[PDB]
Amino acid sequence: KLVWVPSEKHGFEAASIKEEKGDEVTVELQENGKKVTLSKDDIQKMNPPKFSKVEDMAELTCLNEASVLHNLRERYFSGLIYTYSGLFCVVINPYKQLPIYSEKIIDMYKGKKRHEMPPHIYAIADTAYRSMLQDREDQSILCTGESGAGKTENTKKVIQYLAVVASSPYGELEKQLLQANPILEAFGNAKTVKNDNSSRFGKFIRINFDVTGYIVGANIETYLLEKSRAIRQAKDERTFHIFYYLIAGASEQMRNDLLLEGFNNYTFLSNGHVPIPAQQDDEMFQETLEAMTIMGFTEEEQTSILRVVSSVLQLGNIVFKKERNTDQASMPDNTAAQKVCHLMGINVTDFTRSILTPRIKVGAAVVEKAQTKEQADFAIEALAKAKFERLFRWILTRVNKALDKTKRQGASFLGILDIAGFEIFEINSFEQLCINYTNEKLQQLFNHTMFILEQEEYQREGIEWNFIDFGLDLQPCIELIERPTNPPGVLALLDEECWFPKATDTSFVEKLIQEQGNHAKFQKSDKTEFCILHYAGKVTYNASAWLTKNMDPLNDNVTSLLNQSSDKFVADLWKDRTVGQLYKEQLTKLMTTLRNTNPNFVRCIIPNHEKRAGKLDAHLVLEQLRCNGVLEGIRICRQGFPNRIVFQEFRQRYEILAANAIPKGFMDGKQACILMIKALELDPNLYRIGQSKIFFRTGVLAHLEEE
Ligand SMILES: CN(C(=O)NCc1cccc(F)c1Cl)[C@H](COC(=O)Nc1cc2ccccc2cn1)C[C@@H](O)CO
Ligand SMILES: Nc1ncnc2c1ncn2[C@@H]1O[C@H](COP(=O)(O)OP(=O)(O)O)[C@@H](O)[C@H]1O
Ligand SMILES: [Mg+2]
Repeated sequence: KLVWVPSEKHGFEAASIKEEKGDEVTVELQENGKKVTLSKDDIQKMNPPKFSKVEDMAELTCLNEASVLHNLRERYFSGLIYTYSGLFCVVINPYKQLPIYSEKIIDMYKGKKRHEMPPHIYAIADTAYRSMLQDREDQSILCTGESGAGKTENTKKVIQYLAVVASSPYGELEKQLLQANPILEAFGNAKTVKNDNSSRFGKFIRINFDVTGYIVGANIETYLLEKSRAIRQAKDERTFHIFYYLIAGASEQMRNDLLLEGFNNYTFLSNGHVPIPAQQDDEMFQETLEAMTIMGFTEEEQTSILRVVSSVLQLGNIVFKKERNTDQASMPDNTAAQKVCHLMGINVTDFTRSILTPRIKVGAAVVEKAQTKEQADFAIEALAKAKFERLFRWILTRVNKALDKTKRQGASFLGILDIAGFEIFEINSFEQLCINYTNEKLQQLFNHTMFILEQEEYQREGIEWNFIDFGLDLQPCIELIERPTNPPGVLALLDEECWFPKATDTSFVEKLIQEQGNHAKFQKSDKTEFCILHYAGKVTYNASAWLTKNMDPLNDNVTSLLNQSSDKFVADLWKDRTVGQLYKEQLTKLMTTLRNTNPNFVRCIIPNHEKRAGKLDAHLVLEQLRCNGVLEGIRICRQGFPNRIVFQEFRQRYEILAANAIPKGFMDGKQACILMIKALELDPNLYRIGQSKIFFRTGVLAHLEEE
């Protein structure tokens, strides 16, 4: 008489019913005999043992959070990370290597229907691929989840799968495609508390095909590079990989050429050398040079890149003091400035004059004011950030030029999306507002997609669709952020506070409270703080330095020197309105791309916060299924007809417990079923007859596996 009950340890737990009393129930925990008294409302029905480790949970005959968790947990400990759940897929990071990604296995999935194999990322990629050919439509695979859940690893498996089955030992273009992420990760990833290879940018990879299905080219867009990581890092964390690769792996020749000087010598490396376990930075340096070489980067190109990486570190070694009894910046030591100008190809005394005494065009004459130590420090830091962002964008453009070399744009594409999930931190700033905004758009596309798929299924069968679009809940919160006028949203207000002469951050928070103080998803929280109610939680924002972040100011004098650098590469980097405005445009264009594809969702789940293999943290998993919408899904299909079965199938399964309903001889499938149902005296509120299937409530079909 086993049942599921809430457990503070395990999330849910097996228990046997021992006593009832109206709405009360007394139960016996199956693990330790302990007695527990609950409301009948807290009890969840258990599925029969024939569904153990079921590969598609839509097949479950009792849809509830407890039964879902159990199935995911059971498969996981048998080393089975992939599970289907009706209209989307779920993946629990194993935190160890599995024998499931070989060349053999790739060939086994070629051509297969999702349900003819065990669930795998390969099968999502293959089915998306066949649909591209068969329907002449563009496809997308979206990989989502917390830091460390496994989005980047699954993205890379879809690339390596496609480069194998849609090739035209690989061939030049596919060899280069498989090198793109190794290059981008060296420059865009960093060791973080949650992930030793954290993506500090979002990316969307477009792969282009023929009418025939042959890979013809590819293109990559990146989003939200964490520029500021180049300047300072939190406890236990590293900057981008490339800085440790170069310092640890440079030849003696290179060490000299690029004025390199070791781990403890760089203000921009906050924690000096910190190791990544099971990787050595010198070996990694070698993999990264090899990848750039396969990509077609000339030796001089590779060296110019590394010269820039080095100069970013040098900028950080400049020190400004003040003149006696003033605030005016002075540069008593000259050495850092000399080394960096050497690497940047400009003139150290013009560079100095630019930082300390900028000429400012101001109409009625040219003001040449001296800068405070605070001002010169900010300028140098803005410059190192801008310098590195430009370097990443340059590497991205040249990766793209090597990958779109054939000038053929193909017939179709398959896009792969790899962007950070919704996460709440101790501090939530402008960059988190943008990430959390992006996930409002993405989660809405998900609710909407499920909505359209359901509505079409109901339409083709008769029955009876009375829900409004599932994605509409997210609209008020989206509108609070992105609305131009009427009431202007957070972004628009920011953009306006920026053209205000004597505005502060807190000035902005106050105008916000004024115009959105009573918006449904707003809440006043400290004087730069405010809250927004997102799909997955209340988030506290701190608006400190947002005015500056929206504007992203640089010293235009030194910027001008670098535009005329005597080094051709640095010159190219510097070959040339708000940060909020620009990002909104980037996100508008991405959503437009996605809405015009057939999307496949891959929900990545992190098992624990300790990077451990074979340990599942129940409440951590449940919280993640909540952010995803997986639990809204269970609730919504609970209020519907979760079990749906074709006539022919209903016949040859329950003719056992209903043999005498159907007379001997041929009969139409709907006819036979109607008889089987009348022969069941089933309450007409618990089923619906469709064109090809019967639609059952939960868990009407469970009731029949016995009685
Ligand atoms: C019945 N169903 C299942 O797949 N049920 C298992 C299941 C559902 C949800 C979370 C889960 F974990 C699991 Cl095991 C298929 C279609 O039902 C949906 O999937 N809508 C849906 C709506 C949502 C609305 C908002 C947010 C998320 C949503 C997710 N999803 C259709 C099947 O008959 C065919 O395979
Ligand atoms: N399918 C997998 N097989 C083996 N290891 C994995 C798998 N998925 C994730 N990992 C491990 O977890 C780490 C973090 O995964 P990653 O995909 O980088 O996270 P994110 O979702 O933040 O991109 C990886 O470095 C890898 O060690
Ligand atoms: Mg990643």
